[PDB]
Amino acid sequence: TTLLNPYFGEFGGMYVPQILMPALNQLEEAFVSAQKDPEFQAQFADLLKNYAGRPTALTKCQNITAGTRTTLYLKREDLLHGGAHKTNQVLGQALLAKRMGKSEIIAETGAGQHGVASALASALLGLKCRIYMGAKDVERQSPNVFRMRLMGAEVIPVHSGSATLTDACNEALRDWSGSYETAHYMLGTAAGPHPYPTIVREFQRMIGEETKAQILDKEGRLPDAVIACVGGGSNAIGMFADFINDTSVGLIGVEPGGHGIETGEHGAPLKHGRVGIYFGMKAPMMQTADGQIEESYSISAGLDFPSVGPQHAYLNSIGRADYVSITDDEALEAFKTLCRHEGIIPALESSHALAHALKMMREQPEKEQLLVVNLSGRGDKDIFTVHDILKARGE
Amino acid sequence: TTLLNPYFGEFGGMYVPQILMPALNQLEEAFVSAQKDPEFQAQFADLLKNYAGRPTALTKCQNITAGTRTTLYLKREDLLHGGAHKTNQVLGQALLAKRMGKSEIIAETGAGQHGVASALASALLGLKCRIYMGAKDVERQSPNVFRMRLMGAEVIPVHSGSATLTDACNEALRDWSGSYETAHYMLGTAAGPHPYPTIVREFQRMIGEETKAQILDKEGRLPDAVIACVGGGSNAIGMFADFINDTSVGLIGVEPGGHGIETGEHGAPLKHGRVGIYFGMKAPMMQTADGQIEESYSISAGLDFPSVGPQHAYLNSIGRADYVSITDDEALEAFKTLCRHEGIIPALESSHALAHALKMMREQPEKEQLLVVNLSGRGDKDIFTVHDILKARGE
Amino acid sequence: MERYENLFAQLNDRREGAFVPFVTLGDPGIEQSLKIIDTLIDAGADALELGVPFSDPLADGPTIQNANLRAFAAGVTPAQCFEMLALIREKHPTIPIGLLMYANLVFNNGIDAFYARCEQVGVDSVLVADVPVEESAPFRQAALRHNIAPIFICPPNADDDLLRQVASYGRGYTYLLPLHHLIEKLKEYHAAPALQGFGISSPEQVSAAVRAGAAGAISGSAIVKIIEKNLASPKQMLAELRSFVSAMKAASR
Amino acid sequence: MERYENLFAQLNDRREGAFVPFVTLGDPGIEQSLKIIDTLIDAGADALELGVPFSDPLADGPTIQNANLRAFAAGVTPAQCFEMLALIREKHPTIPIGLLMYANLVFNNGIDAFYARCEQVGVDSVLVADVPVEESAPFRQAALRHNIAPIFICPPNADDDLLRQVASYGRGYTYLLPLHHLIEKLKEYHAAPALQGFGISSPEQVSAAVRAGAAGAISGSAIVKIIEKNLASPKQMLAELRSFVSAMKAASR
Ligand SMILES: *Cc1c(COP(=O)(O)O)cnc(C)c1O
Ligand SMILES: *Cc1c(COP(=O)(O)O)cnc(C)c1O
Ligand SMILES: [Cl-]
Ligand SMILES: [Cl-]
Ligand SMILES: [Cl-]
Ligand SMILES: [Cl-]
Ligand SMILES: [Cl-]
Ligand SMILES: [Cl-]
Ligand SMILES: [Cl-]
Ligand SMILES: [Cl-]
Ligand SMILES: [Cl-]
Ligand SMILES: [Cl-]
Ligand SMILES: [Cl-]
Ligand SMILES: [Cl-]
Ligand SMILES: [Cl-]
Ligand SMILES: [Cl-]
Ligand SMILES: [Cl-]
Ligand SMILES: [Cl-]
Ligand SMILES: [Cl-]
Ligand SMILES: [Cl-]
Ligand SMILES: [Cl-]
Ligand SMILES: [Cl-]
Ligand SMILES: [Cl-]
Ligand SMILES: [Cl-]
Ligand SMILES: [Cs+]
Ligand SMILES: [Cs+]
Ligand SMILES: [Cs+]
Ligand SMILES: [Cs+]
Ligand SMILES: [Cs+]
Ligand SMILES: [Cs+]
Repeated sequence: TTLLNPYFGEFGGMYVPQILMPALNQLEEAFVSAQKDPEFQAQFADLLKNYAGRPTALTKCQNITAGTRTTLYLKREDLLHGGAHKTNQVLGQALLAKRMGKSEIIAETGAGQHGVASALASALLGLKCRIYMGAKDVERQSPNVFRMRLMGAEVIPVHSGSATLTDACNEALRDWSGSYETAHYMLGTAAGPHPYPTIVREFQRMIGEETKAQILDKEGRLPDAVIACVGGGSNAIGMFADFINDTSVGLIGVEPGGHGIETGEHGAPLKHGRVGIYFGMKAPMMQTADGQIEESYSISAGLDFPSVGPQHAYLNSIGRADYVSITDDEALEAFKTLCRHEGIIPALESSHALAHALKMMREQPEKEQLLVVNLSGRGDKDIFTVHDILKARGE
Repeated sequence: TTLLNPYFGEFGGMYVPQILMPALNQLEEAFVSAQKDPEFQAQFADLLKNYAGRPTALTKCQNITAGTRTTLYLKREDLLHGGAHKTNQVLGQALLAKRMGKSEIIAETGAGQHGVASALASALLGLKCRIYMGAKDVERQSPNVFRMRLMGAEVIPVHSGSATLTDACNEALRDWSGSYETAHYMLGTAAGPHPYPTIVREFQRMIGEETKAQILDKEGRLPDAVIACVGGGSNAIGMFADFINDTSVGLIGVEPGGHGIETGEHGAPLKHGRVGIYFGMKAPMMQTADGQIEESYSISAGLDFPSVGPQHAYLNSIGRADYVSITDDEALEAFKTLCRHEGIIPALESSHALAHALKMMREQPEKEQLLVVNLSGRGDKDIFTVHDILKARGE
Repeated sequence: MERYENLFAQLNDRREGAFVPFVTLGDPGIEQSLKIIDTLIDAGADALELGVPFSDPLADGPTIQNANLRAFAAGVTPAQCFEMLALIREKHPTIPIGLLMYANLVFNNGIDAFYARCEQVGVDSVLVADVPVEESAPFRQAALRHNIAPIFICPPNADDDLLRQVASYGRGYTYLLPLHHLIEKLKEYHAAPALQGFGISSPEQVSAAVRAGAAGAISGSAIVKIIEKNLASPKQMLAELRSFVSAMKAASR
Repeated sequence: MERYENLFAQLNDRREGAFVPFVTLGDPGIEQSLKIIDTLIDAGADALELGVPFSDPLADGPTIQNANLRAFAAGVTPAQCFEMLALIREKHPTIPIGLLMYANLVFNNGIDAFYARCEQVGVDSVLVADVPVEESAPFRQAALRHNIAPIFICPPNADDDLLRQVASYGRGYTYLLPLHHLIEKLKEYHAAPALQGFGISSPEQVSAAVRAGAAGAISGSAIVKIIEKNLASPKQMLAELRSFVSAMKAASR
């Protein structure tokens, strides 16, 4: 039994070992209670505003759209404290941990971005944060490891199995299954078992709520479409949620196409995988014929995963949202274009959303359209990646 | 003849070759006109809000001050687009360039931070930006060089003289002396000849104006003191300006003490140099006995200069503002403290302001005091520097 | 599931508990795994629990993750595991064979078809590690349609509603992780006979389980540790497995 | 400043223009610099403009920045420059000596004391490169109290107010960077005699300056280029300096 529906249509659920069900039920109860509690809401609003910097700007491009009938706005989550939208929901989950009387946070990380977000929320709120990370990942991610340690988090190398992300996640969940009385597992996207897809959406929904108010104020109408990149689904569902019932507004999610869908080196399970069950959820995933989970690929680590959160699969299935892909090379061009023409260095994740909007503009340049791109993060972290690629091909 | 007073007491002036005086007079006129023009003000407000993200948060520390009678707020210029307060004034100067009918920007850079700020403003406003940089600097600053080039700026290596900052500045000014009809020289701090100290203050003054409004709203009174680091003087004068006439509010500027004042390896000319004339101004500077300009030193490149802007020298002289120093090691401790206890990675520049506030708290922990630190920038750029130091001494 | 009913009846006639080792199929390769499994039975294992290697297990401890990777990296596939299972069943008519599966491998080509293949090769039970009773309906339905017992875990943190559900929905045995009271309530609710599976690595824990009135004990990882320790010597691996299993089964009697 | 008045009177009696080379003192070392300076005079330089190396010049082109760094890196100090100046004056009683200074070196130990030291060693004029007429009051006052001409630049972008100020405030000569009209207005306003200093690197530019009714020409960097080109051969350096200066002075006559 649960208080809220764990499914979105056929997708979602709570596919965890029995031992973790009380932990999920506890968290669901605390979330339902928190959502009715004005004092929780006020504490969360205070962190979002005074610590993270909300509201985030909505920037009108001009140079990028010159000579077309596209008006393009960027929702500036790149300006949030921490450099990306991930900060929003880790703050909310940290407050839920305190609401349940916990003073410890568990997380896992691969490239280190969610780990840094978890560590900063935990530092602010005086929570003891342990972050599991596969030994192979620790060795490749010294900058993020150092940032997490500076923030007081304990980064715990995991040497078992393949010593990468799945092994780190396993250990984090093993820990949580024993420690959930005192420790909260801080899931880093709108995926995994209920109630995480729901919680993450509600703790990211200010992206779309602000966007709606800002667009009305500036344009006097809703956007024709809002466009977001999709790794696990959090920035995109936070942009979309407040527009779901505005049926004139297009919701476009952009998966990473990697080297090209046809190459199989991509991270686009919603349109190019197959429903399966893993990481707590029934959801699209990239799979071998015999049901092993395939390795994904993207130039952008934040999008590089073989699954997606279930609410996206559902919105797709019913036709409310449309999902597309953008390749590494398209994302790179968009990155270069925003730097040169707007003076903003976007995350390569976000560059996939921007690339799709540029394509909507360029393919049909006399089409009148009001577009909002969810600029999920800033791209300082990506300058070496971009440098290396441009150099390699001689630019 | 000028429209405004070029001096602050005995400090300031226009100590440039005669050929540059028309350029300075032109800029002064355009600034005076712009400051009376509601449409200029509205365009500047629009960029500051919708592109740069103003207002910036005012964050109340709690963990850092626990068990003392200090209440500490951080003015979050680290959250501005570009990662530091420099963005504010480059946007304003870019608009002044357009007001004068110019479509080209000239700047020079050493470590590359002002160059990046100049490039991003120029990219947004569609201005052609050339940035002079000494060849020795280009070779050491590949990341900032790459960021400037991504933003479409032309970075022009300077091989003459010592091929560092003075040589770059010389070339930038030589260029400007011939091109000032079509090109604007974008000075990167509240220093140099009139009218730059004035312009830079007025285009940074929203820091203190916002701070005043935010503190009143949250505390119902003005701060006991506002505290800012001082490289050339811009973030500090932008924090101070709106409080100058509130004579109960302390204005504390923090110069870099480097390895220790007694070592002579510091960048603290206001308290430990000698008035002189250079870079267009009569101002405190670090000098040899025979009047050569000494090399400064700080762990933090943004503070590492042997002079300071003239309005600070003046505010000091009359006793309205007080100036102190903080060493490399004090700044490093403050950096570590903010990361661990507040989840914010501050610029090492800003860490000098924070270090002084921590000292005001710790020295006198039962003193009731309301302090605001001007958190001028974020410290992603400094993590390797900090890593290297901590490793070297075995931490 | 009838193999379990028959086994427990026979053990009850002997006033003996069951001893049930877990191994990963194909660890450390197919040939050695088949030998391991024959050794476990010959040494006195009453039933087996067998794992199918999966790319991303999120519900197994380090020892098991390590074994998963040995098999998986050696190219063992589910199709090969099912070839193995048919061979194991062909050698051992009465030994109950239980699988420990991740949901994706069961759901991949259709839940019903998965259980139909289990029935074809002679498997007796399936425990799906990441399907809690709340999500179990399609799995247990397919299991029962194909004469397969659905196994559920009764965890430390169980409440009365959970006890009643596990008792009602499970068959074959109840996988059990106060203790004597869980065993009593499971019996009251007519649950499948309980096997204690919490950290069973020594003879005294087997006798304790019997003394607590459990039907027997499952060694969730001690067998795998022995494999891991002896990789460089297959012969010694079999010798140590045989000694361990013999000691553990003696404790049940 | 009387040396300039006497020089221009004498040149006027000969219907000749003045030719004035610039060099940095101590470039490329003190001994070679003294030889260079003697060579310039012997070859027919009418007066000298001499620079004092400064750590951070912000008003000189690449050629001059390069020379500044040769002298500065060779450890030439202002005190050594003033020793040189006394020696130069001791060798050459009538040749006007003008300094090109940055403000800090003049302001360092007191503006008045700087000009007093100029007077003690026999300097005739000082041009302060980064002091515009608008800021010049304390410099020109100290200069005149010590019988030193304050030199001002009249730039391309000059207006009438600037012409009147330069004419009123300067002595010795006006440093000039339509052209015949600037020269006419300077004369109308009783300015110090004009020397054209814009890019003077060939004999025909010297004759053009004379034909325009200027008092002569200043070679702001051609002499320094010759030094830079011949660093590896001091003898050849002197030979090429002598030829260049002789050619330039011939063009004035
Ligand atoms: C983490 C991240 C993403 C992808 O995660 P979602 O949960 O799909 O939003 C996208 N952009 C940025 C900048 C990120 O940091
Ligand atoms: C540039 C910079 C400074 C120093 O310059 P000021 O003109 O003194 O403000 C300080 N902090 C940061 C973060 C900077 O980028
Ligand atoms: Cl419900
Ligand atoms: Cl729904
Ligand atoms: Cl369902
Ligand atoms: Cl409210
Ligand atoms: Cl970042
Ligand atoms: Cl803590
Ligand atoms: Cl590092
Ligand atoms: Cl650390
Ligand atoms: Cl653990
Ligand atoms: Cl509303
Ligand atoms: Cl396959
Ligand atoms: Cl005035
Ligand atoms: Cl003033
Ligand atoms: Cl004055
Ligand atoms: Cl207004
Ligand atoms: Cl930055
Ligand atoms: Cl341009
Ligand atoms: Cl680079
Ligand atoms: Cl580029
Ligand atoms: Cl130039
Ligand atoms: Cl007001
Ligand atoms: Cl000295
Ligand atoms: Cs447009
Ligand atoms: Cs994905
Ligand atoms: Cs306090
Ligand atoms: Cs300084
Ligand atoms: Cs039963
Ligand atoms: Cs005169």
